[PDB]
Amino acid sequence: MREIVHIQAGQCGNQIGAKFWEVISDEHGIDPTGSYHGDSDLQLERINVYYNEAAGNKYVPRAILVDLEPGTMDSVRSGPFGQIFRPDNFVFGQSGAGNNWAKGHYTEGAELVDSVLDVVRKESESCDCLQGFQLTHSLGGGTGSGMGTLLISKIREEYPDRIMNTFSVVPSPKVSDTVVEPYNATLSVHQLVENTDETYCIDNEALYDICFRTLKLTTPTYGDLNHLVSATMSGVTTCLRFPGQLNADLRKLAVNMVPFPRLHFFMPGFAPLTSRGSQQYRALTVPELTQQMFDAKNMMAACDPRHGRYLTVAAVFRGRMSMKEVDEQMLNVQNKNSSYFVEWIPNNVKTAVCDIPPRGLKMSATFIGNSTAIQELFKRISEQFTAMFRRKAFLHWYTGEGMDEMEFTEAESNMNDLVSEYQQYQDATA
Amino acid sequence: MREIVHIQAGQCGNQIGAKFWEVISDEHGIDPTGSYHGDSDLQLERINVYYNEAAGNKYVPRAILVDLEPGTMDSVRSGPFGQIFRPDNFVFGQSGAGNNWAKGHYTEGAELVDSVLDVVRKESESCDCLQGFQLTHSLGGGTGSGMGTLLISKIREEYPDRIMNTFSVVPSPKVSDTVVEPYNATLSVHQLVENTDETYCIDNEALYDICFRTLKLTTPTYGDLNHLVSATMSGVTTCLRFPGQLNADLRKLAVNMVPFPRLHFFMPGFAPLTSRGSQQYRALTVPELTQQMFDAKNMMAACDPRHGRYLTVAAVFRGRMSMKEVDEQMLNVQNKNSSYFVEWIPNNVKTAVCDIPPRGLKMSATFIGNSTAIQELFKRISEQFTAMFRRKAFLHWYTGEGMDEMEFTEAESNMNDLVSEYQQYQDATA
Amino acid sequence: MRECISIHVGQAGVQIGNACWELYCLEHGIQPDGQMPDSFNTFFSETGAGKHVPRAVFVDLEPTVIDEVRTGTYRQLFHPEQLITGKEDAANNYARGHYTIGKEIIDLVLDRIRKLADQCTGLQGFLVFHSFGGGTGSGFTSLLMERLSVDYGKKSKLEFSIYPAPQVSTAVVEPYNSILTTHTTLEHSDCAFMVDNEAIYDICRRNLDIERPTYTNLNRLISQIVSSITASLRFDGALNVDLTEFQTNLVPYPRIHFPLATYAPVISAEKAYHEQLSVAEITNACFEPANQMVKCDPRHGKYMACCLLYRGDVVPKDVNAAIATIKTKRSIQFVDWCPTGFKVGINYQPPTVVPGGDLAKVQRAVCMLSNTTAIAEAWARLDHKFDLMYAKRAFVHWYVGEGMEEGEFSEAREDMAALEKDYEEVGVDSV
Amino acid sequence: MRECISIHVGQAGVQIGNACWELYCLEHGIQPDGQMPDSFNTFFSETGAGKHVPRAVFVDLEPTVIDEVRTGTYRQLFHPEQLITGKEDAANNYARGHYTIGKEIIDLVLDRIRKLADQCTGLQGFLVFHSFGGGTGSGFTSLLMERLSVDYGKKSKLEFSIYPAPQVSTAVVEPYNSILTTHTTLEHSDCAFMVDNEAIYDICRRNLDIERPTYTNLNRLISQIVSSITASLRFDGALNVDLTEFQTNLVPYPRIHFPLATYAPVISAEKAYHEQLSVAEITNACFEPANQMVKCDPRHGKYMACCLLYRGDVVPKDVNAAIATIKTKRSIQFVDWCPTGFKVGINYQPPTVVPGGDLAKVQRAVCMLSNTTAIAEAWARLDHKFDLMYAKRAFVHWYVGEGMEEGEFSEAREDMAALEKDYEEVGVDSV
Ligand SMILES: Nc1nc2c(ncn2[C@@H]2O[C@H](COP(=O)(O)OP(=O)(O)OP(=O)(O)O)[C@@H](O)[C@H]2O)c(=O)[nH]1
Ligand SMILES: Nc1nc2c(ncn2[C@@H]2O[C@H](COP(=O)(O)OP(=O)(O)OP(=O)(O)O)[C@@H](O)[C@H]2O)c(=O)[nH]1
Ligand SMILES: Nc1nc2c(ncn2[C@@H]2O[C@H](COP(=O)(O)OP(=O)(O)O)[C@@H](O)[C@H]2O)c(=O)[nH]1
Ligand SMILES: Nc1nc2c(ncn2[C@@H]2O[C@H](COP(=O)(O)OP(=O)(O)O)[C@@H](O)[C@H]2O)c(=O)[nH]1
Ligand SMILES: [Mg+2]
Ligand SMILES: [Mg+2]
Repeated sequence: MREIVHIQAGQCGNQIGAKFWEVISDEHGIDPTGSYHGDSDLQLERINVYYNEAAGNKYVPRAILVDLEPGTMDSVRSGPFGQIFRPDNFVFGQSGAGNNWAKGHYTEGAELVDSVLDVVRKESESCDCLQGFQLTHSLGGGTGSGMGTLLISKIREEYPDRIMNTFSVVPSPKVSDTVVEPYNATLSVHQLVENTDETYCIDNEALYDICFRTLKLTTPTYGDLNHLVSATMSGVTTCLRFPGQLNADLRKLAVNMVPFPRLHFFMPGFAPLTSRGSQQYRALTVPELTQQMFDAKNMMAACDPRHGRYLTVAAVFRGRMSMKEVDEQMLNVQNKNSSYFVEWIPNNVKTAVCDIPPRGLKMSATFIGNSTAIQELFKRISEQFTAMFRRKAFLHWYTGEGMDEMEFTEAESNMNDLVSEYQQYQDATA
Repeated sequence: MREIVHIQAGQCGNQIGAKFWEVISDEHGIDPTGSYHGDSDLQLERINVYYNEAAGNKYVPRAILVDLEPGTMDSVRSGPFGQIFRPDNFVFGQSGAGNNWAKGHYTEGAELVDSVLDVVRKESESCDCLQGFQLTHSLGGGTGSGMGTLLISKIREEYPDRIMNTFSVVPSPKVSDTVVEPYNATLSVHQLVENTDETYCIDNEALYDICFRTLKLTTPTYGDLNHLVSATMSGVTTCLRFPGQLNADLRKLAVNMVPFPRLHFFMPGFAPLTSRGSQQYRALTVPELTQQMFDAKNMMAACDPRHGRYLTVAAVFRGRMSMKEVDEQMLNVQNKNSSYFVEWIPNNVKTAVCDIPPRGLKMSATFIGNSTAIQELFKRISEQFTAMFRRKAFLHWYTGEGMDEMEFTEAESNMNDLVSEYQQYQDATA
Repeated sequence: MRECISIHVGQAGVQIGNACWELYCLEHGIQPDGQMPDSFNTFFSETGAGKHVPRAVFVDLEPTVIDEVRTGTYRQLFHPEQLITGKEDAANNYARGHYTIGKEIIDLVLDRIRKLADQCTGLQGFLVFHSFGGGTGSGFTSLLMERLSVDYGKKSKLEFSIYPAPQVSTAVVEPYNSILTTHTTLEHSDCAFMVDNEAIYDICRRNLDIERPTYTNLNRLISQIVSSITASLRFDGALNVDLTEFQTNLVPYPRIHFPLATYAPVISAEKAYHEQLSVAEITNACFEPANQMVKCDPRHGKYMACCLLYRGDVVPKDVNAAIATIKTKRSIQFVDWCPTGFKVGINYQPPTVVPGGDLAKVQRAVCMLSNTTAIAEAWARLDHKFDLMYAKRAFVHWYVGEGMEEGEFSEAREDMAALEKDYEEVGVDSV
Repeated sequence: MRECISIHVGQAGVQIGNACWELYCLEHGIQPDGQMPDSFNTFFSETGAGKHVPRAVFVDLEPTVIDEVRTGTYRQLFHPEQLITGKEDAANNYARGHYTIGKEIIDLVLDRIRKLADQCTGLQGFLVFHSFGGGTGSGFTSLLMERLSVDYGKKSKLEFSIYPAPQVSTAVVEPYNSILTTHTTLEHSDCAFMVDNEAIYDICRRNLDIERPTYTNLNRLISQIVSSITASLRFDGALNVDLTEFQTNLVPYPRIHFPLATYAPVISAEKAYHEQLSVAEITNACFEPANQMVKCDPRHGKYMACCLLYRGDVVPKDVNAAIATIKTKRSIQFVDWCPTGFKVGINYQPPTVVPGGDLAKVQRAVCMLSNTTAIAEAWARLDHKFDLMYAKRAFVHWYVGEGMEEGEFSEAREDMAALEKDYEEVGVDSV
């Protein structure tokens, strides 16, 4: 009941999904053999959400992996959890997008999308009541931002009543790993605005800042960042898999967090982030978690929260703690920081509590913020896009795959309209 | 000859009737088994007044218990004298009036009334000369005020030549037990005035004072309060059940105590009330009893006798005592307190003497006063009725069961007219 | 002989009902297995030989809470067909919990209710537990209330709704849900008691000396209040009361049926030994301004009708004296048009101590149900929140996309304004 | 599944490939007997049992150089049919290498290329090693590029041409050949890296402290660069890259596809002990003006796109911090219209150490491919040298005697002038 199908697209998507399934299997006590070996039946009470039962007590993730190059698939297969995935789910092309969004949405993605959709239907119709889709992709790359966008459009066409969640990595402001990143980001968001129902923005610069300043790490590899993102996703989805005093749902979060259809970009956060050295010094308590969640520097998005009032804020606590302390902390946050919330929303905090904390932690909270500060990221992307597009830099690659200037102009206009709407709602008063 | 049936209506009615039958059985020496075990032969001389002989010398009271809820009946059925009553007499409903007079008089009472009247006729034919009907009543409630009034109208139609006596508990002045007590009281007295023949108004507030001020009780339960009322009821009819130097009768009481048809509300009183600690310090004598009966604080009604001249007063003494001493005391009372009696009545005191005192007492008396001071009690009810009626509070409950504003306006007219009559004779001069 | 039915809708309703049934089983001596090693007939049907079954229907669109109940310590108590679960939760969407999904479960719920009603006689009325904030507990409650009023017009319905706290809130669409459910249910319910989470938290901290109270203690307090309300139907005692008596006494006008529950003797064990807990002290505690179960200032509004449900060894003379002393208070201002302020109910059975509860054993206990006009402040506050959020059609497209028109919002707003105007009018003195 | 084909044309191209393949065999472990004592599937066909054969084609009009290969230590490795030889060198004459002799041999070469293409699956692209100054490296490569574009239009072509040195010269007709081939190859090759002999000489003498460099050391440096480019294919690592990604990131405009090459950690063993060789230090070296492998001043022109291909134990956080410092330098001038100009690629496999090479083992290594406007000076210099010789019509008769037309020389000059104009236009900043 209420099953979720997980889709991984792009190199970054697959890298995140590997750690995501690792941590999920850790929560439910599923060994890399694919057989349950845990010690709490509550894990199996709702294992149907992410897994399908098989012969000999075998369980397999309800995951679908998509790529245009076999390198990432081969790397995943050699991984510790490669065997639990059903090999029929591995769908991969040969040409590769090569960071070209047009190639990843019109030339290579078009040929491959049929198999992905067939596997999607096979997984979905095998469930009694589908809850929603979750997609892990990257905006910067080609394969990610093209194939994931096309797949989201197809699925929205096929499943209008369901909800699609994308944990998309946004380009970092100062550090950029690709030259066509603004083009890819704008082209992808042009459809992500109109198709998806809830999108979580992740910036690698903020993840590096969290790893270094807070976690006190010296050599943070992509494993740690992917682990943080996976922990965020697990905190988001934990309401379905376990009982709690206030059990939420994906649709519940969508209703509580999205005031208007086009404003569904969030900035997630994880509360108990402490280094190994400072484990003893900090007292683990609800006020401590609340203080960490609302920290300006503790947002996985590159935006500055102080530059814009939040519309709504959802905090999903985990573990056993008193509700009184939670609501008192939320009231204190809304009192002290009353200048950082919209006056036309009376109460801004959505609270969910679950009785199963993350493995190895007494208690934890997952932050979700619909802040207006993301207009800064959007306008930065738009400015980079305009700067590149004024002289038509790199446009011949896109036009060589059938694209045209009209689509670029339309996407830029849509992004500008989204920025204008965000600024308007940030400005307007009661 | 001269048999009296007993009817209990409402929760308060049944609670009072239980103790009434307990004290009657104690007087006649009848164990809860229903078998005679007393010593005095005179007890069985007139046992047919309240009882019917049966096989095996078993005696059962000529009592009928009516209710709209089974809660009170179960307590009575499980009480000390539950097996005394014949099970067929326990007529009860299911829905319950719920303090709604219309519900207890028009909807719930309409169904159950026919069964009760069938039992009434069945009990009446068992006798040869029916003396009159006796009803224990509560004005405040819905079942008592609603069903009890309806039952009175039916019986009066069936037996126009027989007397009906109601011992109705009148709402207290300060302490109120139900919000709609003024509504039920006014509606009930609208019919009790034109139907009943002798009514003994009793207020819980006055009973509490007697238990505290006189009996020096610290925890007066409802069992003790009902005992005082029960002793009064026994005293009234003791002239029928026993011989005496000057024997009265129920019909002989109505003639003396009712100057005019509209004026039959009485304030009963009990003479020998003394606390346990003061038993040895007070001399039991006729002047001692007479002083207590005319004591202002000794009236079981909340009214103040000093505020109104008596119309007629009947004192029913019990036990062996000289008629000379009794007559002299009454002359002194009418002489010393002549300002408290109407000048247009040459002689106000009716005296009844019975040879057998109550259980355990050397001698005792029962006071029954027809005082115009009760006008103050009625105008208080009218005042409470008017305030709640101008804003039509709680009227939707009564109108929902078939009542109308016409009934309420008619009821207040009857009450105000009755108050005018009392004030008329109070101001009347020879 | 006098049957009553309890219906728990939504997560809050289900958990409160679980606590209440635990309290009932402890009170009547019924083991969780259902075989106790009359009084029980008012709530439990003695189906089979030596087994009793509660007359309850648990409904929730999200199967999580009911599934937890099934695996809980009270597994073998409830009838398996009495627990009804949906597939997808209302997700705080009133339209989903009323139109889209409630239509798929209302038929089964009504079938179960009809089976229970045909299995009993002398049905007193219905008890419904739900939250004004969530989606299920609002939309499904309104749908069920409409259906029951259609099919059981002669019966009485009683609700225990979790009214949203003034400064504390959990769902962003709580004003929307509350306004919609009040508009839809104001014409069907006979009397709906309300409590606030913030007020109960304040009571727990101030009186119980508890600094980290969870939902368990709040639900236990609510269960104690419900048990005090229903005591007269389950135990004999002087001056018994019934639900119809509640409806008659506490509802001056058809649309003013929003009383506030209150439990007077709420003390901890460490503080019990220093207090006599006399009847007068208990009654004075029941009227303490900072002791209401709803975060409203009683001194800011006139009382209209307060019903007192005493328990344990209580002498009626003490009740009368305490009532007189309360009436002598100038601060406690009753409406001048209701001279008989109080409805008094007494019962012999004292309260029972929960084995794990934070409440100490008390020889006496009362519950106060007061229909006061101070609730207009809370109504105005929620109305203002609704007006602010709806002023720019925020969080509206969700309701629109689930088969609901915009004009229903305006109609509900107008109805709530009319209710506030009626409360203000009633407040006006009489000349 | 991602096979890539390398074609070596001309003496310089063949010799570079000879060192290049010596590097690949050492990397994967492939013995000279081609018997491995997966990853290698991207370059070597698993022909037979227990043997691997590289996907390479060697073509040279003069049979001398290839004859040395057949007599070399790598005789048994290559497929004997894959080594195609003529019978007369182009003699530095572009016409002979493209019109007269190139026609006789091109048909056989295309047969071999088609044979490999059918054998392989998921073909990535072509690697061509050739020289601008020579005739065989210029005339034949232009002919080969023209053919492949028609037959394999959907695949990318990558060249590694020996750009003529500014001061050092070997053939007197180097300006003629370079202009002719660039005009004929500008419309075919997707992206061609260029390296100068003179610049490598300075790097070899200064960093490596080599008194008397030879072509063996020079070609080994080139092998390290091409190894880094194909590293993301032959090995798996964080943030992998593909050849198609190179075309997208490094080619803003179709006619500007001439990026430089640079290898940062080039130090001797005697100096490796003292150097820290940190990620920040390595990245600083990659942008050193004297460390570019083309004799041009990077400071005399804007950067347009730079791709970094890290190798070894490199933490991406270190790359991000190092990149930020580079962008903050005032001297390092990027074009304003390109805000982000870095395409970062990382791999886990560190560089291997050639047994006879002068490079010491390094835990980390990067290769910088930068598309910069500095080459405008280089293009002008060769263009100027072309103009001086053609003004006297010197050496023209040799080309005319092999089917050329005099007007073709003007057209190549005209197109080359247009290319210089295009570089200047792009170098202008916006308004
Ligand atoms: N007092 C008390 N309140 C509770 C409890 N559980 C939930 N609530 C209240 O219920 C409100 C949310 O409504 P829910 O009942 O959870 O929502 P629902 O009826 O299940 O409908 P959905 O939104 O679809 O889940 C919260 O604001 C809480 O205040 C509880 O155990 N005790
Ligand atoms: N880096 C490097 N450059 C070389 C090497 N060998 C030759 N060159 C340069 O490449 C240029 C072209 O010479 P060739 O490759 O022999 O010319 P070709 O392609 O063989 O054509 P022919 O003149 O017919 O031999 C020469 O001027 C050399 O400077 C080498 O091994 N390494
Ligand atoms: N957090 C995280 N981000 C990654 C990882 N790998 C790649 N990325 C991001 O993904 C982007 C590269 O896009 P990519 O998916 O490889 O291109 P594509 O294959 O054509 O979709 C870069 O901007 C990286 O920031 C990873 O392991 N973790
Ligand atoms: N003296 C006395 N009065 C009672 C007793 N029980 C109830 N009453 C009175 O009866 C009133 C309640 O009305 P009730 O008869 O219970 O309502 P009903 O059942 O609908 O008729 C209260 O005002 C009480 O004062 C009792 O045991 N003794
Ligand atoms: Mg729910
Ligand atoms: Mg040669």
